[PDB]
Amino acid sequence: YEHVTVIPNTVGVPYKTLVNRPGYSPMVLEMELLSVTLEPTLSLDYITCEYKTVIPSPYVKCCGTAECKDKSLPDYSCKVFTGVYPFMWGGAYCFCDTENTQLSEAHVEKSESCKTEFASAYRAHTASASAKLRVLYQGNNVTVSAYANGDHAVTVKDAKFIVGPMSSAWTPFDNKIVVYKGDVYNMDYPPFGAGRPGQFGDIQSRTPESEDVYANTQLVLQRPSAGTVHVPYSQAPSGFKYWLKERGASLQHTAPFGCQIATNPVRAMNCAVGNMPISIDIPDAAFTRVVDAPSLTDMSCEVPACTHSSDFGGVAIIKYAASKKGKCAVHSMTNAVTIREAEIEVEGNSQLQISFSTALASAEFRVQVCSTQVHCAAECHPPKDHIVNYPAS
Amino acid sequence: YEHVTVIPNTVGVPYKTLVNRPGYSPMVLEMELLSVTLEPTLSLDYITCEYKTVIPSPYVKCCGTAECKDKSLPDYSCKVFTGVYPFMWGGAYCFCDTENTQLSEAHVEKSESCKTEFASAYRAHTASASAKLRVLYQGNNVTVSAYANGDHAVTVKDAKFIVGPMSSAWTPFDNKIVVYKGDVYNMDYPPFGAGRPGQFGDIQSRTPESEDVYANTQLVLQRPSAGTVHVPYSQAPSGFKYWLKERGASLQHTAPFGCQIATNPVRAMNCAVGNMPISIDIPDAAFTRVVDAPSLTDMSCEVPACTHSSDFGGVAIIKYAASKKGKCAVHSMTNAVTIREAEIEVEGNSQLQISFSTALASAEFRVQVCSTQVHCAAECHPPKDHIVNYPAS
Amino acid sequence: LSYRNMGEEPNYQEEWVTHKKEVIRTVPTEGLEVTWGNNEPYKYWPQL
Repeated sequence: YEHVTVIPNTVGVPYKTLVNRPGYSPMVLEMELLSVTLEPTLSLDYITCEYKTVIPSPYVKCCGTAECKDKSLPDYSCKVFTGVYPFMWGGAYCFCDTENTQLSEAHVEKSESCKTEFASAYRAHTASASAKLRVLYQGNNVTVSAYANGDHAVTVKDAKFIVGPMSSAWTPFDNKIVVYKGDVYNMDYPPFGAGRPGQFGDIQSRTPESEDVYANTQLVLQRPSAGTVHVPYSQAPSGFKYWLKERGASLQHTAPFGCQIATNPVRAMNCAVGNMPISIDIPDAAFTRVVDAPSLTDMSCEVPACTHSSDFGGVAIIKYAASKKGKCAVHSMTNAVTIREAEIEVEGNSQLQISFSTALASAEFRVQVCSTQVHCAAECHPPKDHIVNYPAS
Repeated sequence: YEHVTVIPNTVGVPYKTLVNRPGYSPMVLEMELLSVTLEPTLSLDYITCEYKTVIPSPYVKCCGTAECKDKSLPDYSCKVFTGVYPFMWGGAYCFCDTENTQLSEAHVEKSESCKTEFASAYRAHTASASAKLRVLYQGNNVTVSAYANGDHAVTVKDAKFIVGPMSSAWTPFDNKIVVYKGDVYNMDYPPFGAGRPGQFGDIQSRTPESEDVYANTQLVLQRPSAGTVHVPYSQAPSGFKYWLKERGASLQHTAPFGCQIATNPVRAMNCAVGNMPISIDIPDAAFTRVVDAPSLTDMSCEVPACTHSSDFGGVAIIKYAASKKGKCAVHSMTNAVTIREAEIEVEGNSQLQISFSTALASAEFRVQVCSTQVHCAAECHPPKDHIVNYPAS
Repeated sequence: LSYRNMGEEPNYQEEWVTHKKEVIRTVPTEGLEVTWGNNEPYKYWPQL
């Protein structure tokens, strides 16, 4: 039979639902969201790393004027400081006195640790969901992980599950994401090749493994020092040193909505949002009717245990009287009840202690033993400590 | 400066944009987008191939009845035909009397050409913005191809051209798309593993060379061969063979919006729609000072010929009197007239015949030859042929 | 032979041809995109 339900989008909550078609006993299908991650549509637009400066040996035009040569590299810095009287380690580097000058040249070179240190500007498009969910089907706690777009529906254990689509989409992925080796930060990148000077991403590349890189590093080659062949070259600070060093708190710390963001692949596991539509087409063989089922007559449910706390704080002894021995659907007939048991043995004129919690302290909660219903009441005492870990019933 | 223009998002209409710089002469330029590609996000879930019923040799228990085991294959057909009288080409295949049982086992299998031809059920994502466009600007016919998100800048010819994003959204993808060997068919795929019998996509390849096959081919084992080992087994036909039979009209013919849906990778080249805001950071060398401009005054634009047609069929002998020689920027200062040239070498007291016309027959348009604003009014001719090849001015 | 609009109004009609056929397309203002055979299609700008 097909029962199409919607679990809440927050994993760990026991979703036991009493799907009960005619000709069958009660079918308390328990589902539990194992995990739901969101594959965002990335596109590496920006390649980043801390670039270096390839300043060569200085062209000491001794005895004559220097020659302007524009070497077409990224930041092709060339200058002719004519009239340089540089001295050498063995005295004088220039033989004559006046015609010595320094044609000093340098270019910008890529990060040699760019093979290791890479900043990726993911062009974050829409996100693809993918879920995992377990169900106690036939009393077997089986798991099924499916592509939860709703179109990659997973048959599992003879039961087809149509999982998804999620009701929400507010995932931690932004329009432009930055991935730096563990850091997923929603950051506004520069132009891919049209980067800005000194910002987070001044050594911009079209990809990380690419060959070209745009950069405006402020290559101010000043005139050289006195007597020493040394290219005084002003340079801007490292954007890999900047946006790495000013890396800030990422999505792993700053994940709003209670998400669990984990990149490589970009997936928000435990995105606490939405209604998860899961349709279980189950087999017909579970549906054993009243001719097959045990007949529980005279069920009296006294709630000796009742405490308004976080867990299943409600202990109710249902003294039943079963005509047939076997499994019996102990299904929740009340909306505030959270019965942990979904099936109990009905062997004779005996009692089952059903342990389910509620919210209101005076509670007339309804539970059905598989063809019997009942609305039994209890007076719950409130809890002691304020801080708990998990959610409520 | 950075001239911001918005070209019409349709190729081939070479737009002129009059970059007016104070402190310089009039600087008309021409731009035109050659092509514009729309590369959609793809999520290939279903794979299309040919299902083939791998049925084994006929397990003839001569004078003996076995028990058929459920072989876990895609549609493992297990059948024990009771009491076969199987005879061979060399007589009786069984020497026993009547107890010969036919073991008919089968599964589904992906075809060899399914390993070659696979229908790619791409889940449609956002479109990549990218386009190649030329411009006769700065005295050069130079092109820039830019990823048109807005941040893929080309500083080409010394000009920082930044185009993107596009205005339009008429995406050549649908929500689900089938790549079938050259063809993008906008078709909704079935359930990934949850197909129907006889569906376009009866063999669902959850991976492209995957190991799973969502296949319900209705392979029903028929009765046994009458005295001979023949596999009585009726199945449905190729649902991808039906999808091969119903190939369907692709967007290469079925392109709304006049788009060029061209795959490998699935792109939308020549999607004529919308507008394209492109800014051009021009350098200072394009700003050529008007005091160094030629002193062109005393213009009379004699309209020789008027034919309101597909071309720019206005002829205008503009008698000018230039102070010095020079390429005066002969740009249209009017609203309707497409001028053929962009700059004209106004040399002296000369009559430059400009080729300018527009759609309107009664055309009174202004034209600035590098400073010279002049009016030209004509009663342009009707069209000759009813049909032209593309649009015109 | 397939004729359609050159723009947003698709009108993407198409037929296999078997005899001589003098098909008269009312050429749209957005353009008549026709492909009749394995050559690339004619575009119609209904000019003038």
